[PDB]
Amino acid sequence: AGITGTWYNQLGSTFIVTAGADGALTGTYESAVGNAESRYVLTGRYDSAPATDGSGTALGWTVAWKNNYRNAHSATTWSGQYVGGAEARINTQWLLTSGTTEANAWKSTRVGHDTFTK
Amino acid sequence: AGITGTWYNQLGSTFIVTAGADGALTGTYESAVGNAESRYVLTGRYDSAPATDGSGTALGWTVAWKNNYRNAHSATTWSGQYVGGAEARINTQWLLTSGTTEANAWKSTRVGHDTFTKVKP
Amino acid sequence: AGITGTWYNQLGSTFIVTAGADGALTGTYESAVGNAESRYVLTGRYDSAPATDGSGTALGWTVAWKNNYRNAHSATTWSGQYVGGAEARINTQWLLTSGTTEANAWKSTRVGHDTFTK
Amino acid sequence: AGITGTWYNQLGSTFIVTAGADGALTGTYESAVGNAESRYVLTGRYDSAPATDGSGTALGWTVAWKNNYRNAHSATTWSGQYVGGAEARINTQWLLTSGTTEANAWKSTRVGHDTFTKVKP
Ligand SMILES: O=C(CCCC[C@@H]1SC[C@@H]2NC(=O)N[C@@H]21)Nc1ccc([N+](=O)[O-])cc1
Ligand SMILES: O=C(CCCC[C@@H]1SC[C@@H]2NC(=O)N[C@@H]21)Nc1ccc([N+](=O)[O-])cc1
Ligand SMILES: O=C(CCCC[C@@H]1SC[C@@H]2NC(=O)N[C@@H]21)Nc1ccc([N+](=O)[O-])cc1
Ligand SMILES: O=C(CCCC[C@@H]1SC[C@@H]2NC(=O)N[C@@H]21)Nc1ccc([N+](=O)[O-])cc1
Repeated sequence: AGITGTWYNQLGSTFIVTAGADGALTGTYESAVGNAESRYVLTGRYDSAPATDGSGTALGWTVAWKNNYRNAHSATTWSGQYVGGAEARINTQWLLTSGTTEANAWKSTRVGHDTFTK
Repeated sequence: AGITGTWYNQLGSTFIVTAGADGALTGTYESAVGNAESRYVLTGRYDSAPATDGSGTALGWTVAWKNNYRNAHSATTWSGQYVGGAEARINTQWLLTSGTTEANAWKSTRVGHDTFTKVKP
Repeated sequence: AGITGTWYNQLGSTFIVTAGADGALTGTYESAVGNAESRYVLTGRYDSAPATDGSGTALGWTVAWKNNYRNAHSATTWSGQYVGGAEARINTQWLLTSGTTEANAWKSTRVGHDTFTK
Repeated sequence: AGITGTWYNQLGSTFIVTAGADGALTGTYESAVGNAESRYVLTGRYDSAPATDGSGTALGWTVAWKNNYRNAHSATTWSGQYVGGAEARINTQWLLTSGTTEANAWKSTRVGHDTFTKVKP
């Protein structure tokens, strides 16, 4: 409900997900940069019973960059927390791993942080 | 994509996957360290159509540290590549984020790296 | 000159550094959160001859959390780029490693991203 | 703190340090991979007064990928702990950031992990 919705990060990406009962996140992702074309499938997990304190709700999803238009041969996992409020945000960090040959395995991962607004 | 199987990272945590022909991962995860105990559910995505050159297959998945045995208010995202051959290893980096308050948001994410293989206790 | 100065991140930390001729960064750091008390020494490296394009200047320093008031037994390395301008910023990401016993080695590192303003 | 020595990560890059009694590291770094060639300078900080329990000594250092041989417009920060014993290993994670334009800022940082030891070619 708080999490279930449609979001947007600073890069302009579109994040449409449904916060499951089981603690499942399901939806689609449309990236605004990189070799992304249109929506991609997306799946993750969230804390069904977050702290009662003020803590945010932890979560994280995974976009495998393959659909009918492009296959960038690589997945991104966003790990972060949701914070409800007057400024409902979803703050995260993410990991861009690329299939590569062991000789490039070292420069295989790209790292960063996306902040979503609703 | 020998991906569907039972793997083991160096912490000896068990990871059990099944890769659908669509690009989805499902299954469980049982850590050997941390506020964990028993199986936690896992949901992921992976490249159903990987490059045919040498390139390894890419993948990712999440485990919300909550189940019937415990709730650690946190989640981990594994991101890396499945690399096949004689010994099959799936190489990843990970982000473990615990839910927190403003004052702590800053130190909410821990970062690490896990290597998984088909055998070892 | 562009880099040499005194900065501030979103957490309120104070970053005072001098951009060396050699490509050396030197100065002090005063953190606003964690177990930091007062200034700590700091040392790093920067790109002496950055791209002529529009690219930012890459850099990165290291604060070892020990001074006369506290020793949090841990170092932080910030890796990022400087971007001059009307909104001169220094965007980075950092790694908080803690001395620990191999049994906690796994949860040894803490990750994040600081954005500095001048 | 056997820290001052000659180490080697699994990529077989050479790292040469000297730890001052103040908490500073100095020396060079010679990668075996990437837009690197020859020695690049390195500046770091480390715990001069480490915990006496078991805890490993923490450390960090930076290498701006520029010298007389090449300029890759990027820098790497290694962060981790020196862990002594029979075989001495210094365990780190790293952030390699290349300078870029707005449109690319988003993919400027690569992340990885390196393990260093006193011997191996
Ligand atoms: O494989 C990629 C696919 C597209 C990347 C989307 C990323 S997910 C993190 C960030 N947040 C967003 O909303 N969008 C970006 N593209 C790609 C891969 C490699 C290179 N490269 O230069 O190596 C360039 C683009
Ligand atoms: O309760 C959690 C979950 C347990 C973490 C297991 C980690 S997942 C990365 C690595 N790979 C594995 O197979 N096992 C380990 N962790 C947690 C929660 C809060 C805090 N905290 O500091 O507040 C620290 C850790
Ligand atoms: O060892 C630490 C020392 C202080 C941390 C300063 C960090 S550097 C990244 C970030 N940017 C800032 O400007 N300040 C913070 N503190 C510490 C260590 C462990 C825990 N812990 O709960 O485990 C709490 C505080
Ligand atoms: O030119 C650079 C520097 C070479 C990187 C060596 C890395 S440091 C982490 C690891 N540990 C080592 O000992 N060696 C490797 N890299 C660079 C610059 C630009 C891009 N780019 O994609 O634009 C990629 C890599």
